[PDB]
Amino acid sequence: VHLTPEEKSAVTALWGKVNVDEVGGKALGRLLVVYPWTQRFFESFGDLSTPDAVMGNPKVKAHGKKVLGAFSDGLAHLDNLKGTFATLSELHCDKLHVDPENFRLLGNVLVCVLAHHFGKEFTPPVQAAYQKVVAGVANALAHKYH
Amino acid sequence: VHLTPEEKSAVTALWGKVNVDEVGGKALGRLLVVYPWTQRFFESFGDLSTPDAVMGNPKVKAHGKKVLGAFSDGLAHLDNLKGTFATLSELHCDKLHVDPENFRLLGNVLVCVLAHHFGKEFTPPVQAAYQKVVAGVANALAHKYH
Amino acid sequence: VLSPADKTNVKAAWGKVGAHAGEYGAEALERMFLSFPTTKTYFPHFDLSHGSAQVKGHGKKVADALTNAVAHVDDMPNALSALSDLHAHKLRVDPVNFKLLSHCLLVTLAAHLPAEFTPAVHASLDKFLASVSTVLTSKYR
Amino acid sequence: VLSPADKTNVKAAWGKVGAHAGEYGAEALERMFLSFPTTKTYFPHFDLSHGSAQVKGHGKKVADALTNAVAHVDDMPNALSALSDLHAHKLRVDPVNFKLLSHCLLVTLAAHLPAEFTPAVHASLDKFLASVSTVLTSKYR
Ligand code: HEM
Ligand code: HEM
Ligand code: HEM
Ligand code: HEM
Repeated sequence: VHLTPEEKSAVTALWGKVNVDEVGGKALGRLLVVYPWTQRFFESFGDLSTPDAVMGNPKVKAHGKKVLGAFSDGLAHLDNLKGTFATLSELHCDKLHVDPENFRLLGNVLVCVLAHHFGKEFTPPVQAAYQKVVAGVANALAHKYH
Repeated sequence: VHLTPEEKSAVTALWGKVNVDEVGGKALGRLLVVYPWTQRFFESFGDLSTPDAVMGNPKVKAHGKKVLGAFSDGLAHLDNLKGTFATLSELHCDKLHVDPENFRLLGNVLVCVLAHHFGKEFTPPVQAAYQKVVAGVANALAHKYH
Repeated sequence: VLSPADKTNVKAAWGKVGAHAGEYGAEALERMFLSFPTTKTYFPHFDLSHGSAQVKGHGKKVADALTNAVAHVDDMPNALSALSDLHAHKLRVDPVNFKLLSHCLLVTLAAHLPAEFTPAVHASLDKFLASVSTVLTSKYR
Repeated sequence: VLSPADKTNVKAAWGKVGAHAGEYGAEALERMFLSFPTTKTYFPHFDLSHGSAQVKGHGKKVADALTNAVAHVDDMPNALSALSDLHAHKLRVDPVNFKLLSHCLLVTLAAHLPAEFTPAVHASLDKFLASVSTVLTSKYR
């Protein structure tokens, strides 16, 4: 993924302000609420019966931190997204059999969460840069399908 | 795309019975009829106002023959689809900006047309083989978006 | 959204299916399980071998549900609410799988009813199955 | 298919747009044009510059169309038929573009209505925009 240097600076500046302990949870949580069928891959996580239950689920929050960390790993090596996500791709694709369109959906939910949290600061150009990043991450996680 | 010797044999036997001057036009015409927005990419082709107009449109038929020729080329190079289709990928993705979901739709319309022409001969196992082929072609065409 | 002609096309086409509805339903599932192996993960308790009596019996259920949908094409949400409860609330089926089964049904129909599978009818059946899919994958009560 | 709660959710949230229709609509369009440049090709010769008065006026039309959709949420095809004529019949807009604009509208609402954009409301708005999208990209005359 190629971001202009101004785009990379804008992306990393905002990311440095993202709460490492909550944002991943809010994005994963919203994926489960907005695209309910994704709840199927997390049966062992417990209570996902209502939006509130999903958002407050300790396992959703803990797992969300791991998802966010992967995004951060992606941002630190934009020129090696496929290698960075290789093990993860095999896990989701060949093992968990998560359909690929769902990767794009999580990336977009993450963008919505960033907009919701940062308000006006999540400007259109900033969003444009993040879209390049989440598309790259989704394509890298789908790699074992291309 | 890896096919078993049994799969390659069945795929090849079926393809040999394909009328190369017509099947491609039928598949392209059905794409334009079943998913109407695809007509936007062919506004220079003339009358695409009704299903009969689309199916009998000489330009649709002629172009469909080229599309079919590309699928035939793919069948002969299943181990190197990304290379074989590099030029076509640049045309469809970079120049024409065709969304990649449309490549998947055309491949499935081609499969429906094979079913339509061959009836009982287009068995479930033969369809399974063809789905791997058309998925491979769609993926190679979409390579510039990966 | 189906047009009035789409509904007419669907009723005329599905009407021709008639007594084979069960057989075609079974064939569409078999085509789906063989062509798209991940779809099999929704039926771990099923004998999915060719000719499986379970697949044959399930094919009839799917087929009869489509007949019901056709009969209630103007009011599918109400008519298919129990199926939506099952597919969306309980089984949580990923919508991609509905596009795969829909495609397999079209293939089955093209393979058995060539005269009837005209381009206009193909277009109408695709939209109809997409609408059925949306109802079955939506939680609306 | 929208649930009664989805409808209550959409009406409440979209009802806050009010006098901000043009502003929010313009922002969603600008987000789409910048994030997904290929969409600009549907608007050749439009002044698509930052702060463009043409985009602001267009944003108002899009937002007002959604207000119309909300006021006829249980019978949308009949309320949006002229927009279907325009996007499906005339412009032949590829459905992917509606997914891009819908996402940009959600991003815009999430940036402006923090209290309203709860996970449940987010889910309802996504479904609502997906339904509006299906109506506008379908030919049902
Ligand atoms: C596209 C963005 C995504 C990223 C960056 C991501 C990242 C991760 C990471 C880092 C793990 C932990 C792996 C480990 O334990 O070593 C994981 C696990 C998992 N992911 Fe994802 N993921 C993504 C999307 C998805 C989607 C869309 C789904 C399903 C709808 C999904 C389902 C799962 C499941 C089921 C697990 C295993 C949870 C368990 O341990 O039980 N992921 N993911
Ligand atoms: C997925 C399988 C497809 C294959 C194998 C294929 C193949 C081809 C080939 C061989 C050409 C001629 C290129 C040349 O002469 O340089 C072509 C042209 C073209 N294709 Fe495709 N194509 C596919 C899908 C699509 C789709 C889905 C669309 C859009 C909905 C599309 C739109 C076009 C257009 C607009 C042209 C140029 C036509 C002209 O001369 O005006 N193609 N394609
Ligand atoms: C055209 C679309 C579909 C229709 C009309 C349909 C219809 C039905 C019907 C009528 C039943 C039986 C319900 C009952 O006896 O209570 C059923 C069950 C089921 N369906 Fe579907 N279905 C469709 C698509 C799908 C898809 C795409 C999947 C997943 C790949 C799926 C997975 C299942 C499962 C797992 C069951 C339960 C089977 C059992 O354990 O007995 N269905 N469906
Ligand atoms: C939420 C979905 C959308 C809504 C509610 C919507 C609504 C509208 C409305 C109300 C108009 C003006 C009608 C008139 O003045 O008679 C319009 C025009 C137009 N829309 Fe959309 N639209 C949507 C999505 C899209 C998308 C996704 C595209 C393409 C990316 C698009 C492209 C256009 C174009 C090209 C025009 C005509 C502009 C002109 O040349 O005057 N629309 N839309």
